[PDB]
Amino acid sequence: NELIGQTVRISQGPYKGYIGVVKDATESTARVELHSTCQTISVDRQRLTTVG
Amino acid sequence: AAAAAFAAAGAAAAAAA
Amino acid sequence: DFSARTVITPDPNLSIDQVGVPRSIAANMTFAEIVTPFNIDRLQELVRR
Amino acid sequence: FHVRMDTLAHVLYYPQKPLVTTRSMEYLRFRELPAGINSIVAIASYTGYNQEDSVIMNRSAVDRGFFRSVFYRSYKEQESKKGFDQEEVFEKPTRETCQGMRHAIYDKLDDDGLIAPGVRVSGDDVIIGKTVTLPRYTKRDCSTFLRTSETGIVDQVMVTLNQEGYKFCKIRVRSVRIPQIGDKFASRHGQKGTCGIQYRQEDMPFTCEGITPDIIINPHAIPSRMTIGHLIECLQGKVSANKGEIGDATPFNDAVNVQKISNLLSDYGYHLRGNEVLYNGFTGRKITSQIFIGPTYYQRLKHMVDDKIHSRARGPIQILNRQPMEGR
Amino acid sequence: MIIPVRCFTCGKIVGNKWEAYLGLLQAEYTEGDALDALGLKRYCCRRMLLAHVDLIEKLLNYAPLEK
Amino acid sequence: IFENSCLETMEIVQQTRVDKLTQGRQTYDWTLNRNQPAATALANTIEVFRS
Amino acid sequence: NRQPTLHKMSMMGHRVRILPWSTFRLNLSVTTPYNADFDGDEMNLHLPQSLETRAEIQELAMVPRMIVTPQSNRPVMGIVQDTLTAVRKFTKRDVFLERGEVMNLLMFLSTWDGKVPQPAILKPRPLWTGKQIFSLIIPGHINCIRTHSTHPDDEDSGPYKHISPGDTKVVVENGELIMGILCKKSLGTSAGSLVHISYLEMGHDITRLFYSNIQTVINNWLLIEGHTIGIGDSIADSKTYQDIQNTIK
Amino acid sequence: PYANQPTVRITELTDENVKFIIENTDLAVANSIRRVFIAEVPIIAIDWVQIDANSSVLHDEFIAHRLGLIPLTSDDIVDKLQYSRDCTCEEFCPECSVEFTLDVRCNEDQTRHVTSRDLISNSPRVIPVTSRNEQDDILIVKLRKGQELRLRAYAKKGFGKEHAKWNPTAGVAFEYDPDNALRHTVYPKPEEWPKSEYSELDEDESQAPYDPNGKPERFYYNVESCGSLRPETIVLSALSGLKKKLSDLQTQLSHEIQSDV
Amino acid sequence: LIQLIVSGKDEQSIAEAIIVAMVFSQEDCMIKAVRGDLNFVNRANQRLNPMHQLLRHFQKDAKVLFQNWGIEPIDNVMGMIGILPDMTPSTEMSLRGVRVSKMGVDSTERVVVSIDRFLRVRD
Amino acid sequence: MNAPPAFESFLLFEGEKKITINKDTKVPNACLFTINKEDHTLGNIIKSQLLKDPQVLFAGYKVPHPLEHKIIIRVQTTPDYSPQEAFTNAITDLISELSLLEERFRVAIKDKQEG
Amino acid sequence: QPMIYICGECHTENEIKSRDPIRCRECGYRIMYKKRTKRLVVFDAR
RNA sequence: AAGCGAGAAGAACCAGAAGACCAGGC
Ligand SMILES: [Mg+2]
Ligand SMILES: [Zn+2]
Ligand SMILES: [Zn+2]
Ligand SMILES: [Zn+2]
Repeated sequence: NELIGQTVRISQGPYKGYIGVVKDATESTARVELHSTCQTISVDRQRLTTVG
Repeated sequence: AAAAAFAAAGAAAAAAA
Repeated sequence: DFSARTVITPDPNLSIDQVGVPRSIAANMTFAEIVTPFNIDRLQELVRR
Repeated sequence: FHVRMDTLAHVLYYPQKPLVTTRSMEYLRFRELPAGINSIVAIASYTGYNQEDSVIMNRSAVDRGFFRSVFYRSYKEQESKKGFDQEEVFEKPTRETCQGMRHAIYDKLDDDGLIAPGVRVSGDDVIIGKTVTLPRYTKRDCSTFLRTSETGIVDQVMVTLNQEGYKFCKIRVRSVRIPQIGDKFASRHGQKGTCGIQYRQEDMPFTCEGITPDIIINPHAIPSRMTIGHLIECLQGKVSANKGEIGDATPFNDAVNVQKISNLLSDYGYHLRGNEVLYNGFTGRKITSQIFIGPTYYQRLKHMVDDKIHSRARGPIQILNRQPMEGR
Repeated sequence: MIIPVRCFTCGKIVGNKWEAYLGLLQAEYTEGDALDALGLKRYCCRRMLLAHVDLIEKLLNYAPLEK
Repeated sequence: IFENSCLETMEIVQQTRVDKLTQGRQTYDWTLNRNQPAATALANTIEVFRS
Repeated sequence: NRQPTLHKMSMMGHRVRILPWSTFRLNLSVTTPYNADFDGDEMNLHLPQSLETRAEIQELAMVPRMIVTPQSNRPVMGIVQDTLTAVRKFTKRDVFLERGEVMNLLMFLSTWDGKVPQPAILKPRPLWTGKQIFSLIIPGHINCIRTHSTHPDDEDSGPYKHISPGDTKVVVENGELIMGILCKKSLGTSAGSLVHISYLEMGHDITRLFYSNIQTVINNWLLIEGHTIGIGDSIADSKTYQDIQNTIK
Repeated sequence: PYANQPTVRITELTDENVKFIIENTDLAVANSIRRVFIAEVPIIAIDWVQIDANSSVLHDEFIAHRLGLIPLTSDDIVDKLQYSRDCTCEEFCPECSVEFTLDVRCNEDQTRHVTSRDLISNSPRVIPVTSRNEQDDILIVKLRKGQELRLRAYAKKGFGKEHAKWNPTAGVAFEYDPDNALRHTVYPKPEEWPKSEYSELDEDESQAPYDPNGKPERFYYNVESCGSLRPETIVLSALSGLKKKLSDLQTQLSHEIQSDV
Repeated sequence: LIQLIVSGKDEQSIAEAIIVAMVFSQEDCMIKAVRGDLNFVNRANQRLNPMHQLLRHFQKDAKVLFQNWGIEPIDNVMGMIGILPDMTPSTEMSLRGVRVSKMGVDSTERVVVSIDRFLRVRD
Repeated sequence: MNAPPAFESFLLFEGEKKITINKDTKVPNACLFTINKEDHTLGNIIKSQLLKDPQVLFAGYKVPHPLEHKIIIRVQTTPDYSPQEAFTNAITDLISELSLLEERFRVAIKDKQEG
Repeated sequence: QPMIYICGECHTENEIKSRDPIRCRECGYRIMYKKRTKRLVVFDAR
């Protein structure tokens, strides 16, 4: 997929502001690898905002 | 059987995707 | 297969017959549930999930 | 430790020298490289989440860096030119030329084949892109991935030449480990235990003044084990913290006993036996039994739960017998 | 390593007290008088200042990676 | 009002063809310095542009 | 399971209750069969992959079915540590609970009919006793007689045998704690204890309920009362010090 | 069948702490007030950091955590600012966050002490407490000749329940019934215990006589502020926060009753 | 909208029924869910029927309406699986007060009535 | 690795009823108020304020588990009263208490600042 | 393509291409370190 | 009830050591 591997910024919801990398992407829910914590989370793709 | 007497408006919905 | 291991921890808020399993172990382990008209909906939602 | 590229290294954020010190530590240099933190420990039964040799930690203290540590892991690899038939080389693998590329993404690597410091890496991610020429064609991927379920950040990367003059890289990954449920902590008296639960400062009990215990240990761990040194340490520690000195806990010293320590503690407006009136943090009501509380030097042990948790469901198997593998 | 910012127990700021504490020790104060002069009354804050080992000053003796 | 109108104009601009300019009458034809039917002037301008 | 698997009770069936942190959280009474302490112990977990195996575990190896052991025809698990000490101090004669405290402890009674008992003391203030609340904890109408650890042998021979001055001679009648201070002799793995009689007269499910109730209610009351240990408990009067010194001399 | 009529008496008020007494109130209310003083009073604390360069001996997570624990002036602005989660903006804006920046390089031979004085904020109302014009500046990191530290932080509005950095108190000395009249504690040797500062008894006495008709009243408090909020503003914000929590709960309750009504 | 139980044959019919019920409820979130260019007066400035205008607008697009309506916890209600805003069936969560029944529940009867002097019709 | 986010303690995950009312069948005029994302801060005050109500026969609260962030309040009243009405009056009274305490604290602060 | 490295002895930034022996052009030191990544490094101060 | 210009889809799309030894928790 095109989104996998890019660095995304969670722009809405409780995780707003967290930078991460998309490990697996889907039409609806992407999997973000959070840079600030040691964990991977499932977040809706409308909340994401691509960085660069 | 089940029938609509008079259906106004355009109908359908773009939410289904 | 279908085994796990980790440190144990007290939990007075559990019955004697209960065990508190973390979500990582619970996600990594699976149980082959047969599909039936009674659980077809739940199992479909879990597959779509 | 920043210069050493060790395979396994644990560094505590805020080491402290023990308030209750023996006169031999000055020669062990324990004051210069301490291995623990003085914790305001309260020996009490709170919500029974510390029973059977377990402890309750203060979530707010952990939020302030109490016993927080960092785990450094060094991965080493080198390019061997063992023969003209096949040669290894560090280079960013590509799907059209490399054969055995795992489904993990190789974008975190640089064109040199080595990841850069400051990069976030999770389990099964690739950190050294190495390819070996074959006799999807003419080259197989033999890259070095992270150990499974590590989830660290690349601390530094070093490149040099080994004895044979081939390229050699070392990658030190860093993972910040916050003390959580399951981590082992131990005093200097064998009173070891795992963190049963973490309560916030608002939920922990407190003295007449705003002092909540950083740790709560179960009183049942004292009688059978007979670690009276632990209680005397907590008392000498309360006296040292209130007096502004370092308690002398040299083993055989008649100049320091429990009665002298109690008198010194009674001079600072505390119960001579270290007990103190505590208030239930959930209801604010006083606790009928005056709890014993004071500073005790605790240590965090390398045995964390994140390095021990394991699960399996139809994973890889051995070759001779088609049975599951051995080890996390 | 470096003096913590808050006291782990109560939360009182202690990060700005390390230099003053050292200046008092060099000013011939006792550790107790110094901790009182700094306004550290709870023995938890006194623990923070009295049990600290400033290792950062020794880590700064090693040359950096970049000049 | 401005936002919705702008989006509607956006879609019109996307889906509007050159043939729309054929409507209208007595359009000045710069190539001939005289008024010509809109379609004729459009055709002359297109031919000149192509050349 | 926990290794070494010595006896059949070292690996019993449990129901999974997903909880957030990365440890296997166990109830405290089920720690005696495994011989497991929480000082860094690790325990394995095997998930049955079939309805047949699931039914076998649910009908043969469940912890309630594993309460009493055939090795010594007595319970293998029982109340421990904080719970045991707190029940010991909670069933004392001088334990009196206020309306609000009683209400909270009742809130921690799964097997509660929602009916508040008449307080032992009506005037001047309504007060319930620890043995009253524990009477509610006791399931069914089990009848048991035990003796406290501090019971003197000459009491049963002399007067007051049926009205113990020290609140010894644990007596439970009609599933109510008439008198007596509960201890390891009454709530331990010893045969004939309240736990054992509960397992015999009532179902394994009832006994599991009685375990959970004891732990929850007692732990909350203990949260109120408190328990600790320190120098004060290890210090004896100068008189005793002198006596010991003379004895050693 | 209705509420009580509590009173208040402040016995000491300074820029560091506030010592007061609440009378004619229930112990549950006083304990909840203390818990709000500790965990549910919103303040401004750095909660987002972007390290553009860090050559110091302390890793990025260490610098981030240390900046997070630096208290920021939140006296009157915290009521204006909203939560980043509730703000409908992009990453940040002045309505939901306060930008900070740090750029230090040790060019001299002496060790450079990166302190809270180096945190430059975009809003003059939110500045480090040590920076509000006594107390010295908090030390973030020491730098050696040739080392550099450059970052860009953002402060957010939060409370203690989220992280200890959002706890505005440095100790809440809550006490009640100094003389053990209610006997909520049972001193095995009452003569061995010291007297509370709020105690009113002769030195020959150890504790007041038992009061069967007694109820916990006259709760004493000593709220020491960390610097973010004024000691009295902590109390006002706590009472207002608890009243807002109860009001929202009442709204949800009414919506649930009318769900079935 | 206290409760709604739909039995549409296909997802499109279910969506139509849900939207019609949503508009018929006249709920504030329904009204506030209007987005884009919706005019309640024609080119002659004659007042249109607001209910019909809302029906037309939401039938044109209902993503916003479903997003802003709310989700309610749902248990394992036999033969009443919940529906989510994305139109996929769900068991644990559903639109507030909306359930989908597979029993094909399916009134026409003409009941004789008595009408009084003031045109009040009573059965 | 499994650490729940800190915001889980107060923030509702999604489509979560802040408060749920379940009629208790064991005894009449009794109910269970299951409040999500709350703790002893409100459970204790609500319990106390309900105990102050003479028409309330039972008023208690519990936290089923510290890791979970839910709370259960059981309320039983006399037949002429109702548990929902009791819970509503208890909250109204707590609100009045906080309003009055805040006003008197502002007054005390002003009096102390002046002299 | 440039792959700028840092030296362990003099800390001189020298460009080194693949298949090139590791050696500091300024002092001959053989131990090199990679430079900090250019990616976005963000940490919640928690 | 509303009602003021047109649409539809060429091509084709993963990896095993193994053994020994040492330290360590339980
Ligand atoms: Mg053990
Ligand atoms: Zn402190
Ligand atoms: Zn904003
Ligand atoms: Zn060099």
